[PDB]
Amino acid sequence: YTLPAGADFIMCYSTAEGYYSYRETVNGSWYIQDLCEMLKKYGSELEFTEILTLVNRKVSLRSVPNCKDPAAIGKKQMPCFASMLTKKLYFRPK
Amino acid sequence: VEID
Amino acid sequence: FYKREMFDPAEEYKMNHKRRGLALIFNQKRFDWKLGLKTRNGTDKDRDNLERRFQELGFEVKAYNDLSAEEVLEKIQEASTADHSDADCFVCVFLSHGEDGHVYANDAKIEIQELTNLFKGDKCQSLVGKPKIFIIQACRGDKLDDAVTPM
Repeated sequence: YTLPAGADFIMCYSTAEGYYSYRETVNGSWYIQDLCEMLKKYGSELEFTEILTLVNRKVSLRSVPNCKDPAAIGKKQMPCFASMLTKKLYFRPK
Repeated sequence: VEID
Repeated sequence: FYKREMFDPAEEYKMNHKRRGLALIFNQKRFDWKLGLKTRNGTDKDRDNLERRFQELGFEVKAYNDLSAEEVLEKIQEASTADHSDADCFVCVFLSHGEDGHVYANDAKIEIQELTNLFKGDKCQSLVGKPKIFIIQACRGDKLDDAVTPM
């Protein structure tokens, strides 16, 4: 029984590689806003990658409403997690 | 919204 | 039946240790003139929000604001060489700008592999086989994604 040294990492990125991320100056960034909202609702109930997939869905439906430079208005953001996990991860209460 |  | 399934799809990480573990938060708001990066206003709301949910889940949260790169690695190494024997796992969050495969500290680039290497099994043994969670709120480039509609 040996594991790779690289085993059981999970890289949760707010946006896909090469792409912008977006941030509200009062409420904070889209991704952390939605990540914490999903964690508040299901942190202790759901598998971590199902949460990240919910976060994926939530950020995906947003649209840049207004931007200090208008070329990002109407643009989107798709987050992306890279899983090297080997089991289901839960934070059920203890 | 800002870019970061 | 002679062949037992050894990879059960229901297998879960054992999350019954004494502690939940460390969550580190690296909140980067302001940067050196030499970096030429704009100030990430709103990130403290991100930090306060993460610290709350991570505390609700049992983690010990350590939030650092505007550290230098050497100081980030110092706190990373401190986490890397700690005793995680009775921790369920480990979380590390990074709130900054970035591109390529690096994020920015207060003064300098940091490749994300610098954040992760100190936790690879060959260096942080008390976490081997435990989940290591990294969250990056950062640009990863300068493309914009267009809006499309299902037909």
